[PDB]
Amino acid sequence: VLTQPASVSGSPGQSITISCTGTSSDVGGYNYVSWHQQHPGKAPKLMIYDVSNRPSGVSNRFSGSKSGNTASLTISGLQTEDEADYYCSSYTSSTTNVFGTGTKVTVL
Amino acid sequence: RNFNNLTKGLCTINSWHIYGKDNAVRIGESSDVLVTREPYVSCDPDECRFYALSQGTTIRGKHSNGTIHDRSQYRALISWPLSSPPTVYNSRVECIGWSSTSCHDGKSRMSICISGPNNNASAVVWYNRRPVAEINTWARNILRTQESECVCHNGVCPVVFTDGSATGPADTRIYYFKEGKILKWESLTGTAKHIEECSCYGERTGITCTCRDNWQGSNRPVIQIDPVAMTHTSQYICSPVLTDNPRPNDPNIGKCNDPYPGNNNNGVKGFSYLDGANTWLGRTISTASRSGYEMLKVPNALTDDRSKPIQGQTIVLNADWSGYSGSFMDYWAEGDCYRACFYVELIRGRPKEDKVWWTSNSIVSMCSSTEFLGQWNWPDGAKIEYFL
Amino acid sequence: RNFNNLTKGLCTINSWHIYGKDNAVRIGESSDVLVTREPYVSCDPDECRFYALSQGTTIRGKHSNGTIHDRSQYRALISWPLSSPPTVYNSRVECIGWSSTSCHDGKSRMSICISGPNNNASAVVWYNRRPVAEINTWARNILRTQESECVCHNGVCPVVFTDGSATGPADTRIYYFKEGKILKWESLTGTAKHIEECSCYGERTGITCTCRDNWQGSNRPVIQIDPVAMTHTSQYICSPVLTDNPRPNDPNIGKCNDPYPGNNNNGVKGFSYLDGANTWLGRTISTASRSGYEMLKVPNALTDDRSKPIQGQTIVLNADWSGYSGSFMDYWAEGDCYRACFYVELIRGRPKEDKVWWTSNSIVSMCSSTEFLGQWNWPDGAKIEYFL
Amino acid sequence: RNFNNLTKGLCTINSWHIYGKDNAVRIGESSDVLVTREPYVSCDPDECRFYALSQGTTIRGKHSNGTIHDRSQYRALISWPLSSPPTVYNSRVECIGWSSTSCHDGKSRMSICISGPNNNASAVVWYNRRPVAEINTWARNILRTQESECVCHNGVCPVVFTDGSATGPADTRIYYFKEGKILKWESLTGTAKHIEECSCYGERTGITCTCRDNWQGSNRPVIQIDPVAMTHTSQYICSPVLTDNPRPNDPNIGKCNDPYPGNNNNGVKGFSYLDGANTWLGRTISTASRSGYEMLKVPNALTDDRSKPIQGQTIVLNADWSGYSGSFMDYWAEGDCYRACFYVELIRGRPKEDKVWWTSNSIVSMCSSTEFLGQWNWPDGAKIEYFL
Amino acid sequence: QVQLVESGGGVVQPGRSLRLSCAASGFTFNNYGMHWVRQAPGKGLEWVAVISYDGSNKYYADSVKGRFTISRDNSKNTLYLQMNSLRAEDTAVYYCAKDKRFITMILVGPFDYWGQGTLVTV
Amino acid sequence: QVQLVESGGGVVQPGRSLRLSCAASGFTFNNYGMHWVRQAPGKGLEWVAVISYDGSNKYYADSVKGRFTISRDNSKNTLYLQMNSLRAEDTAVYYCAKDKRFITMILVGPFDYWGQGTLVTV
Ligand SMILES: *[C@@H]1O[C@H](CO)[C@@H](O[C@@H]2O[C@H](CO)[C@@H](O[C@@H]3O[C@H](CO[C@H]4O[C@H](CO[C@H]5O[C@H](CO)[C@@H](O)[C@H](O)[C@@H]5O)[C@@H](O)[C@H](O[C@H]5O[C@H](CO)[C@@H](O)[C@H](O)[C@@H]5O)[C@@H]4O)[C@@H](O)[C@H](O[C@H]4O[C@H](CO)[C@@H](O)[C@H](O)[C@@H]4O[C@H]4O[C@H](CO)[C@@H](O)[C@H](O)[C@@H]4O[C@H]4O[C@H](CO)[C@@H](O)[C@H](O)[C@@H]4O)[C@@H]3O)[C@H](O)[C@H]2NC(C)=O)[C@H](O)[C@H]1NC(C)=O
Ligand SMILES: *[C@@H]1O[C@H](CO)[C@@H](O[C@@H]2O[C@H](CO)[C@@H](O[C@@H]3O[C@H](CO[C@H]4O[C@H](CO[C@H]5O[C@H](CO)[C@@H](O)[C@H](O)[C@@H]5O)[C@@H](O)[C@H](O[C@H]5O[C@H](CO)[C@@H](O)[C@H](O)[C@@H]5O)[C@@H]4O)[C@@H](O)[C@H](O[C@H]4O[C@H](CO)[C@@H](O)[C@H](O)[C@@H]4O[C@H]4O[C@H](CO)[C@@H](O)[C@H](O)[C@@H]4O[C@H]4O[C@H](CO)[C@@H](O)[C@H](O)[C@@H]4O)[C@@H]3O)[C@H](O)[C@H]2NC(C)=O)[C@H](O)[C@H]1NC(C)=O
Ligand SMILES: *[C@@H]1O[C@H](CO)[C@@H](O[C@@H]2O[C@H](CO)[C@@H](O[C@@H]3O[C@H](CO[C@H]4O[C@H](CO[C@H]5O[C@H](CO)[C@@H](O)[C@H](O)[C@@H]5O)[C@@H](O)[C@H](O[C@H]5O[C@H](CO)[C@@H](O)[C@H](O)[C@@H]5O)[C@@H]4O)[C@@H](O)[C@H](O[C@H]4O[C@H](CO)[C@@H](O)[C@H](O)[C@@H]4O[C@H]4O[C@H](CO)[C@@H](O)[C@H](O)[C@@H]4O[C@H]4O[C@H](CO)[C@@H](O)[C@H](O)[C@@H]4O)[C@@H]3O)[C@H](O)[C@H]2NC(C)=O)[C@H](O)[C@H]1NC(C)=O
Ligand SMILES: *[C@@H]1O[C@H](CO)[C@@H](O[C@@H]2O[C@H](CO)[C@@H](O)[C@H](O)[C@H]2NC(C)=O)[C@H](O)[C@H]1NC(C)=O
Ligand SMILES: *[C@@H]1O[C@H](CO)[C@@H](O[C@@H]2O[C@H](CO)[C@@H](O)[C@H](O)[C@H]2NC(C)=O)[C@H](O)[C@H]1NC(C)=O
Ligand SMILES: *[C@@H]1O[C@H](CO)[C@@H](O[C@@H]2O[C@H](CO)[C@@H](O)[C@H](O)[C@H]2NC(C)=O)[C@H](O)[C@H]1NC(C)=O
Ligand SMILES: *[C@@H]1O[C@H](CO)[C@@H](O)[C@H](O)[C@H]1NC(C)=O
Ligand SMILES: *[C@@H]1O[C@H](CO)[C@@H](O)[C@H](O)[C@H]1NC(C)=O
Repeated sequence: VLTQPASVSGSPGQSITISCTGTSSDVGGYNYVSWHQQHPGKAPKLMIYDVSNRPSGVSNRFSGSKSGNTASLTISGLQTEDEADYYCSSYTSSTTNVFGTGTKVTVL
Repeated sequence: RNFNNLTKGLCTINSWHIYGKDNAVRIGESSDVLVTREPYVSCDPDECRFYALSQGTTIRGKHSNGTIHDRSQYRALISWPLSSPPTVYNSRVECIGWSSTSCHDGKSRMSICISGPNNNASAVVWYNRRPVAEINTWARNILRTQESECVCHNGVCPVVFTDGSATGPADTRIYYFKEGKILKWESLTGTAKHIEECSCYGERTGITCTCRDNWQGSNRPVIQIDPVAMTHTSQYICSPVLTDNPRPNDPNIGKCNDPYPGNNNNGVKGFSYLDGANTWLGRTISTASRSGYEMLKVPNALTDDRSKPIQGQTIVLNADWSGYSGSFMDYWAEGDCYRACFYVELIRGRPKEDKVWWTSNSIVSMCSSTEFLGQWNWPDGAKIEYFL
Repeated sequence: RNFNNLTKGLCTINSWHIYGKDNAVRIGESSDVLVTREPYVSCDPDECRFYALSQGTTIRGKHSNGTIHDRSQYRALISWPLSSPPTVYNSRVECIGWSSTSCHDGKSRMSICISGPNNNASAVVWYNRRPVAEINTWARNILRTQESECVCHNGVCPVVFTDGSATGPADTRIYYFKEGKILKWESLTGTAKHIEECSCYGERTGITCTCRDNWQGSNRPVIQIDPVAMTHTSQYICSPVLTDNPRPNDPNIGKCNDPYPGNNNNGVKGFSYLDGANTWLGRTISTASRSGYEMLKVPNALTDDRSKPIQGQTIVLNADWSGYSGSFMDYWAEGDCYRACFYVELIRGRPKEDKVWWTSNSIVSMCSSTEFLGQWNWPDGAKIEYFL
Repeated sequence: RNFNNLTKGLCTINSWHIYGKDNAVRIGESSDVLVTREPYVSCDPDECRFYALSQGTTIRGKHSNGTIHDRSQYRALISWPLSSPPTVYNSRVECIGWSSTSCHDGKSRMSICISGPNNNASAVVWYNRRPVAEINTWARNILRTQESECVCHNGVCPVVFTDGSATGPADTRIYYFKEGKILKWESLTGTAKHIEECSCYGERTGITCTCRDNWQGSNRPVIQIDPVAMTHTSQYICSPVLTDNPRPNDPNIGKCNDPYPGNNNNGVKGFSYLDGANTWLGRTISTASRSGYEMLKVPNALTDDRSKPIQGQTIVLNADWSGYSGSFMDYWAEGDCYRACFYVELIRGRPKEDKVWWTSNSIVSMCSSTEFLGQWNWPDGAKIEYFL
Repeated sequence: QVQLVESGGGVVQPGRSLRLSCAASGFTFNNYGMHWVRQAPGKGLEWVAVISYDGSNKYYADSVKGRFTISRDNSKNTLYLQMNSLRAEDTAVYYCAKDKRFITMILVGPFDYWGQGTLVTV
Repeated sequence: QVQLVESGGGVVQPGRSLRLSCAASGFTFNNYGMHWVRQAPGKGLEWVAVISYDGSNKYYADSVKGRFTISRDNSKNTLYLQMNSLRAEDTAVYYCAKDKRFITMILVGPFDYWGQGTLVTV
């Protein structure tokens, strides 16, 4: 139910922003928003949690924020190895969790 | 000791749990319990106490007849241990007056009491249990203040005062105190049009106060105070969820820089915690009278004019009488965030129960938690017939 | 300060002597004494206090009518100086709820109170007089706990909780707390089939708890807890001497891994000290109702299925009403061993004395000695007619 | 600690504000409040308390019948927290006797109580809660003292005592005490002719006392004491403004070295602050009876025989009963000057309200301020009919 | 370190049931709640179900509600998913995931660890 | 440092009004009350009026009472004197002065700072 850009892009070294827009019962409801990185053939990796916290092992090029009902993932210093499908997720008022549509990030 | 600094954020509020309850009216049916009104809760570095304005008489005494009045020579600010009743024997008087406020700054407690006639009132500011400074009336029409906990940062304690008509424009000021002395003062600015009885809490971002608009609005004014700069701004809560009492029914769209119309010349003290998604509003359940009490999680209520509740909790059922409410915090508690808390006055007797000639209240107090906990109404329950 | 460590053994118990007695009902006939139930005794490093759950009213007040009920919004855990009555004016409220437990860990006191409706109850864990953590209900059927002193070792305080039917299987858990936070939890294991209201004491060997089996047994479950490993086991006391109430008459041979049948869906909180030859069991004298109270020295009662008393002492005569009992200790006392102590609730009023509409209790407390001392019954004695 | 030294001057007095009020008679209508008379206020380094002489009975007890009498075995000096009533349960007894005085010297409190029959009275001087020294009667006619706060300088505390007829000449002495022992004594000198019940305050210039002349004058004696030299002088206040009660009407010209005639063998305890232009006199409003109370700013009243008030403030309306008044100060307060304070006894019951058989009082206390603050009468207000 | 290993995959003719499970190791099973997530080939991630650390609270995505049951056996460190009445729409790789939060009844994620997944074809 | 600058002087035919003002700088305007004082040529100083720091209390010399109004605009750091019905007796140099006392309602001076004054001729 969380809408993401189908894809984003930029050349190496550029920053890109991946948005995730939900409603007041989702993204703007609770600060439990997280981002996941999935490479084809692999299970997803957690990159960001509770809107802006990076798990140990996650580089500092990945950061994020939230405003209103829109969540945002920033990838600084885009590298060629960053190509992946990125997903946002959040806890909703229904006592369920949802994932967004996903964004394909490519590198030029 | 050192002065308390507001360095932490608020803890996520998923639900509220019982913190305290004195059962004052119930116990007072047959014990030496004082008649009080306009309670609040405030904490020192190692203790929380209940505060209230006493009428100078016990519930079953004959001087309880006529306690409906708000201003008299007999009123004083007292405090007693949390969850114990306001007894004659365990209470301490902090200061004398019919309107007051207080807070601990990390080294010592400040308190302010207002006394005098309606057209010649004055405030006496106490610190460390001694008088320090005084403020005389400026508009000559009921000098009055917060009736709640004040918040200090590095020794500076902003206090909101109003003097002027309660049914029209009034002169609202903020005085900034340190160790009981005045460092600065400001006239009220921003877009709020009428302010009374502000409920304030602090955080690492500054001091936030939710106030009553007794002139026009069903929504509430908010004062945002920066204690370092000693500056402030103001506005109304944008949310369509109305929080005053009496109020008109909730609109689809609220207002931010203007009072929401429908019920003039009235209202009740209340509070809110404004923290983006982690925003909770308190209000009565009845729209016609001060009964019931509920908490609503209304994301971005301060700035989103179309926001509606996504979660909530009943504190008092609408079958039971409620009253003034407000916020407080333990700023000395262990942890990496502040646990938000609040209290509700439960008014018994006059003006609603005319079988008795007294008015009095009980205190119920609750704190936030990160767990989603079960709910239960917390009524007063004293049986009025036992007093007849 | 430092955390209390369980390093000493128990002192030989040859007889019991009076430690304390509040005379609460007797004094309360004409003074401001609160109605309480489910008392316990617990000690801090320099003070022992009586604890109980208050009904929010005095004995002679009109709100004492209906105090027979166990769960209400008015209930709170209070404490007052040992051997003084639970007065309105000298009591301190520790927390709010209808079920509770508490203990000092050598640095600061922990307390837990349970409140909420029968199907949505929650526990709030307090430490050093501030809320720290909460546990919500899991079986949705009266979350409840020990109603006695908990025992800590090096800061870790195991607490036994039950949620589920009182007349059938229930979900019993042990949570291990440190400074109010949860370090670990376990589901109940071993051979006990139903556990409620555990009375616990510690020694250098670990923490031993004697509990009630309200479903099937006339014998009692025992939980043996290792606070360092934070692990536990369970069984029943093997002795043929039965200790619950109501109970069938004592058999020649008892049971160890199964409840002893005869009286279903009932029972009373109680205790035992299990120490090989130095083993004492407490119980009522009546087998039909909660009256009288006696201590029996029954060597190896925990493991010997044919053991019988070799010595004993009457605490309360069967002519007088008794109630819940339990264990406590002064873990900070001077000496090379711990002096075992216990208390008995003496219930007056409803449900046995229907001439009054209140129920209340008095507390009698006794400690062990190495001398063989004379005995004396210690009844309540308030005359019920004085309350009519 | 160190002894208090009188090093600061007085703060400019522009107006007076409420400091404390106990509402003792009002609360006592239906609570355990003691019958007292002859109150005073005195401060320790970190606390102010109310002091009074107790009759050994509560207001609603049957032993309150006959409390009109001044001297009995039941009288004792008690103290309790400022602005709380003189209850049975929160009061501390300082010493026993029908006449007394007390003060803190910066290290420990001294108190003096006088007891015994009219012709064989004695004073017992206590220090640090132990008896230290005694003075026996010398004129054999009611040994009596100040009934107020004494003032110490570097450990020396002058105390004024009188023994002799109250309707003629009497032997008036000053004893200089240190740590409860007598260092020196003097017979009264100067031009005052009769001295009783001196109200004393200190400043950097010495100790100033305003006393009652119960023999002849409507003006008041003043004793000027040098605590270092341990010497003194005396005179009357020159001002034409008369301050005793009963008194004749105010003349155009007063007297300085002789009592002002008109009303013999009577009077009331009172006070003044003498500081050149910063001079204030307290007095009743009625000239015939002890009712009302007002403060007048009368520049140079001590030395100017034609001085008249230029400013004033009403404390109690003449419609309400008043009583004895006197001065006190917080000599440990922060600041560069001393804040002058005073109290007024509000007498209820006998000898004016004959509907009751008791006499008792309430205490109202006020302190100076540099602001010109609004005024409000501070009456007792207990309704006498509630006691019938 | 933490490992979650999925098993029980396979092919289910429509209308038939299938039972999946995960073996957990490297952490205390009893201290964390757990989630099932599925991914149809070529699609994004879909949350399926969550169970609390003590098994007391079970919630499901609307798309499987009434057909799937989630359970856990704390003595075997094993998470289970019972899928009844499977349909073609349920073809997906199913994954177990570990909830980051310690002994709480707040079932909000983040998903700290993921298993590798097993395919169920219908 | 503190400066007070008078303006609005000039010549007023008798019976007409004139409005004077002072621009204040170098101190917080809102913390001090202010006074107007006038001096007729060849004469001593005459106090005219005082206003409190918040504008709530205004007092006048008897000689101008009922004819002059004193006011202040705290947002512009400006003190004003509105003189109506001027008479020949009002010819004077008018000065602003700063009350030394900080945020008090005691309007007693001393006059800590004086401006330079402006002449009003009638
Ligand atoms: C054990 O304890 C637990 C502890 O939590 C208990 O759980 C709690 O139970 C209480 C029960 O009251 C819940 O409180 C209510 O919560 C609702 C909020 O949730 C609803 O809305 C959510 C928002 O999403 C919806 O809208 C968006 C909009 O775009 C939409 O996109 C989305 O799809 C959806 O439509 C939903 O997510 C949520 O769904 C959940 O609940 C469903 C229930 O059936 C369930 O089916 C779902 O699967 C899911 O579980 C749900 O829909 C609050 O709205 C509500 O507050 C209103 O109602 C109370 C009732 O008395 C009233 O007092 C309040 O004042 C308020 O109603 C007034 O204001 C409204 C404002 O818009 C107005 O519309 C109303 O008409 C009404 O206004 C009138 O009165 C007022 C005042 O008198 C006056 O001013 C007005 O002018 C006007 O006259 C309650 O807060 C708790 O949230 C819940 N807690 C948790 C954590 O779950 C549990 O029940 C206990 N169990 C037992 C057995 O006791
Ligand atoms: C001054 O103060 C001192 C302070 O101590 C007082 O001294 C105390 O006095 C009290 C008096 O009550 C004593 O309490 C009782 O003690 C007996 C235990 O001692 C007896 O048994 C010992 C065990 O050895 C025997 O058995 C073994 C088995 O192999 C055998 O080998 C051995 O040879 C022997 O046969 C004996 O050593 C002991 O001997 C001593 O006493 C004799 C007395 O006459 C004396 O002759 C000897 O020389 C020697 O001195 C003695 O025989 C406990 O058994 C007893 O408890 C039972 O009775 C009370 C009475 O009300 C009852 O309440 C208890 O519940 C219990 O009775 C029930 O349980 C039994 C369990 O088996 C059962 O059999 C009973 O039928 C009964 O059960 C029924 O009721 C219960 C509950 O209502 C129900 O659940 C059941 O189903 C069923 O219905 C008392 O504890 C103190 O020990 C004694 N203290 C000391 C240190 O000495 C002194 O008296 C005071 N003086 C004055 C003037 O006041
Ligand atoms: C809001 O709060 C504020 C807080 O302050 C209130 O403001 C206060 O209001 C009270 C009202 O009572 C004032 O108290 C009275 O003050 C006067 C003193 O001021 C008068 O005198 C000053 C002295 O100058 C005069 O004399 C010199 C002599 O050479 C002369 O040169 C000079 O030109 C002038 O003539 C004046 O400056 C002052 O002027 C001010 O007030 C005027 C009022 O109308 C105003 O017009 C002016 O512009 C200016 O503003 C003023 O004239 C005290 O004298 C008075 O005390 C007497 O009256 C009370 C009334 O009940 C009485 O109880 C007292 O006992 C006393 O009267 C007795 O003693 C007199 C002694 O000489 C005697 O003459 C009387 O006949 C009478 O004596 C009889 O009774 C007594 C006892 O019962 C008995 O012993 C005798 O024998 C005999 O029987 C009050 O103190 C406050 O000062 C004022 N405070 C401030 C800071 O301003 C404000 O009002 C509140 N507002 C509201 C709305 O509530
Ligand atoms: C409480 O005070 C009121 C007055 O304020 C008392 O009411 C009066 O009682 C008398 C008794 O006959 C009546 O004549 C008056 O008309 C009553 N006045 C009013 C306004 O009703 C009242 O009785 C007092 N109540 C108690 C319980 O003492
Ligand atoms: C205690 O409360 C009970 C109700 O819970 C009161 O009992 C009722 O009294 C009325 C008075 O006529 C009777 O009509 C009802 O039938 C009674 N109910 C029951 C259940 O008996 C009781 O009187 C109260 N007792 C006291 C001393 O006040
Ligand atoms: C208070 O004490 C007085 C005595 O000091 C009591 O007055 C006496 O009461 C008896 C009763 O008949 C009379 O005969 C006496 O003549 C009374 N004496 C006086 C002097 O009047 C008085 O009744 C007591 N009052 C109360 C309320 O108990
Ligand atoms: C509070 O923050 C200020 C910021 O400058 C700092 O100077 C001050 O020392 C802090 N106060 C305390 C008590 O640490
Ligand atoms: C008080 O003043 C005297 C004057 O000599 C001085 O000696 C004394 O030390 C002072 N007392 C204290 C406590 O400082």
